[PDB]
Amino acid sequence: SDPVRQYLHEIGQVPLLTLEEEVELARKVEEGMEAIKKLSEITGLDPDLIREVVRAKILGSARVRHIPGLKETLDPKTVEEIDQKLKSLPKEHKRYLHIAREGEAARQHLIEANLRLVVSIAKKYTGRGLSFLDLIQEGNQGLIRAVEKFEYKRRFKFSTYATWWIRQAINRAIADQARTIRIPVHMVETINKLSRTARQLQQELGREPTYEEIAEAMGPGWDAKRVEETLKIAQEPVSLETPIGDEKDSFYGDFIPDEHLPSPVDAATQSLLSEELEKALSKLSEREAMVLKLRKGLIDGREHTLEEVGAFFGVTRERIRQIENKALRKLKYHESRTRKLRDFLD
Amino acid sequence: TLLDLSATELEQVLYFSKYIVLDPKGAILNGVPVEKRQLLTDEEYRELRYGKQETYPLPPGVDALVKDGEEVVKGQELAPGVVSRLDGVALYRFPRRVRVEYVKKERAGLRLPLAAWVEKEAYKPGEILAELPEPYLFRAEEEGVVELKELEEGAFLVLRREDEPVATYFLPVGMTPLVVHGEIVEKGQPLAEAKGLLRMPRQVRAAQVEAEEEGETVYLTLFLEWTEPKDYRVQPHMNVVVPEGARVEAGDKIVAAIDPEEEVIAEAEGVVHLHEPASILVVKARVYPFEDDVEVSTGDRVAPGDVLADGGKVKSDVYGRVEVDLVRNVVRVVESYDIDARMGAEAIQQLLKELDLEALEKELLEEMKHPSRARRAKARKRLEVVRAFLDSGNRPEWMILEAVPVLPPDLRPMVQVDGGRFATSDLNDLYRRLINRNNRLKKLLAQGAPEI
DNA sequence: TATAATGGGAGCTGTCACGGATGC
DNA sequence: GCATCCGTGAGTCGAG
Ligand SMILES: [Mg+2]
Repeated sequence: SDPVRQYLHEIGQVPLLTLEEEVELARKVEEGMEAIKKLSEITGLDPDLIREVVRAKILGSARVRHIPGLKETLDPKTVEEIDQKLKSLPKEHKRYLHIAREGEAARQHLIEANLRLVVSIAKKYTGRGLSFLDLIQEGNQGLIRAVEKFEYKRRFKFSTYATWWIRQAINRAIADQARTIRIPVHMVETINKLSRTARQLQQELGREPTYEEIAEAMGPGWDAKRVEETLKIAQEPVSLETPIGDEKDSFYGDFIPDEHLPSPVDAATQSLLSEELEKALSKLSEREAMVLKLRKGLIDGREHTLEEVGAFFGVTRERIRQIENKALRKLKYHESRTRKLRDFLD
Repeated sequence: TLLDLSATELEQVLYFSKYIVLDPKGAILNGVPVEKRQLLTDEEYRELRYGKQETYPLPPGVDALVKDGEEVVKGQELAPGVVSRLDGVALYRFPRRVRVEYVKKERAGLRLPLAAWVEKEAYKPGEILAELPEPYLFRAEEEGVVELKELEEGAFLVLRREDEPVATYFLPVGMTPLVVHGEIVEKGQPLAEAKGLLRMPRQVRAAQVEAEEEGETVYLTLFLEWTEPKDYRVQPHMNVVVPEGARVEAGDKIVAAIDPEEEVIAEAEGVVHLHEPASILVVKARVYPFEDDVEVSTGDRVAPGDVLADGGKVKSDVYGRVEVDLVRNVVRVVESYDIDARMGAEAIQQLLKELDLEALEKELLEEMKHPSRARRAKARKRLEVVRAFLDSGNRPEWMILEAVPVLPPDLRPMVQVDGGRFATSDLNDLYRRLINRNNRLKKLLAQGAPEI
């Protein structure tokens, strides 16, 4: 029913490691990685492909999918070929395979055992724009990074090194996903810094600070305009479904006109404009009207050069320019005469 | 309705409360065999798919009542405060101390009254060496300094004049040594008193016996073989690289560690005994020790009558998953079925694809003639959907979404209002949730994330 | 990038009448 | 065969 409760149950299933269990798991993981590198040395194959194969057989055929980094599409066929190629190796070499498998299994068990930490850390990041479950999952990504990067040699407990990467992943998630209009992480940092600055400033000023005071507190490079524009780009959008009035019958979006699609008046005006332009062009001859329509783009929509209309009508560019000139001139005279195209000039 | 699944059940499968089984591979839960479209809980699916196991804590200072690799029956106490709830192969988890019994084969002399000595070509442990009517004083036949080495029972004397030993005497049970360590002894002074019956210790056996008769006494040169225990303490950051009861030689390492100076290396030939484990792991499994190269690696799943190790000699008994133990040099199969039980709309989509419509229509038609009113009712309600799909030409599995459509953007606008501020439809936020979660799903898959 | 850290947190309570699906 | 659960309905402009 409640997804969080359900997940907390599934997490409550796997029991917490002891110091020895943790050390052994980490050790098996590390030695497993070493073994994969060794198998890469021996076989002369790609360490990543080998890792994906070992992980494939450990996880089973329940999960097999093409890895973005891998060169070959990963399917039961290819993993069977590679597995059999790994079965083809001498006892001391074939040993490293077992080391690798044990490594993967240890990795899985390590993550699964440490899933609680992620929750305990993520519970404090709520209200920041991401759901609890999302924070948890991103934190889980962090946990995975921590597992693959851990060194048991340092004798530090796993939680210490894990927490760093977990917080890292949660915060990266918050910075990346939380805005309908996405903002770069460094810019989000600058914006939050501006917020904290303004909040401290207001905490000592007994009022909201001006742009100038914030600019002062931000240091050199920061003036009022920079603070103002930074606050401008930080603005988040508002819902079109935002309710208006105490009833349920009015949306905020109902008050917003469409500026894109031309109005009936605008359309009709463009129509009468085209018709009138044709009327005026019909007082010219075929050639000068056509030259004008070509140069101004009434024909294909593009505006032809003098050399194009000149090569089209078979005259010099000077000539075509001259007939364009006289065309425009006759149009000017007729326009002064009938005053027909004047009203379309606004 | 189509798949005959109650609302609660479909809720459970789609939302990942419960697994549903496809191609069960003959799993068994509580004595009852498993067939398709059965509803399995998490514990049930885990017991069936990954096998049944448990681990138990050992309070500080307490040792095991059982041995590593040893089969165990339910109810059998592994410790004074620990009883296993199941049957199977017990395994040691993180032994705190490792005892090494060191093999020593040496030569030691003794002198006894001829009347007392019982003549034998060899002496087994505990076997009486001699029977003495009166107290007898064993005396030193050499001069030098005394090295007294005391076993659990029985003793050794080594006389060294130059620091080079000139004598080795054996003192079986019943002989109380009259000398201390490092004592200076001249020739013919008593090193011991023998009283009543004297016999071989339980720790040491006499492999060979030579005897020289001189005067009224016999001098026995005994070729003896015995083991001397040495305890090693294992810290939590250390791991045991050696199996239970493994023959080791000088230079080999019993227990590794972070740094080489804290390592445990074997000083001499001896057998290894693992004591005081941090915890004990009871698994239902079949053990298969191997003397050579193994054909299957860790994680592979295998049926009875399958190749395991030694070029096809040792094979599989039960159904299970293969854990290859290099430390104990044994292939261990934890008993588990290969059963395929999925969750979510993927399972449902699979079952939907596997529905043959005409067949189900026939079934429901035969169901419509039943005397019961309720059965006819439900069969009618089902046959309505079945025939709806049949007549329409719609595939049932289309009720599951592989590809979620996306509305044209102008119908879910992002628009700058009068003041230059932005206003937008909620559908964008919904779609963003969707895409974030999907992408994170693809990345979690590609990176081989755990099942939870 | 390393001290250690390991199961969340509000509910919102004065209608109603129906229809249809589960449960004694 | 009959209690009880869940889902879904519950007026029109106008303005806000
Ligand atoms: Mg400034």
